[PDB]
Amino acid sequence: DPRAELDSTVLLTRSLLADTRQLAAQLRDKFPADGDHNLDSLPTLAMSALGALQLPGVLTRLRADLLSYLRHVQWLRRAGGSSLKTLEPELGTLQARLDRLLRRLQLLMSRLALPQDPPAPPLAPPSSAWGGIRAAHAILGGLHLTLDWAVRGLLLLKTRL
Repeated sequence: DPRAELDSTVLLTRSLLADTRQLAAQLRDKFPADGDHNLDSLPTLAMSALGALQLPGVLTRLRADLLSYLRHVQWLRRAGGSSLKTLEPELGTLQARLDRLLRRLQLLMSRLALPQDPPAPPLAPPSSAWGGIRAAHAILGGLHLTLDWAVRGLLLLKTRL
């Protein structure tokens, strides 16, 4: 019964993962990354949760992480220079799809009868065209890693219905 909703949500997540890779690939072709750009405003990458007791924490964390990515994607569209202007509408599509995914996750969380505010980031516009390019690498790369983790976690949830 709950497995159908979950399988839909795994599919959406895989598709969002592919969307995120494609976007990162396009950026990379335009401006290859010059290092591993830590954005302080981004969440720390979650440690890849075998048991049924660990999974609620994983969903809670996943949601918190994706909301942060959602704010950062918006920020990139708002504050991106002409250097990102050609990727902006794809980012817009990505943001719609992430919004959709998040709502699915929240539903899933209510169907499973789980429990569970104040946001500061990402905030200020990049110091230069290059700063924004650096942030885009970090945002899309972090989102990629988070979704790949998400896929695996939702698969383990499936085991425990």
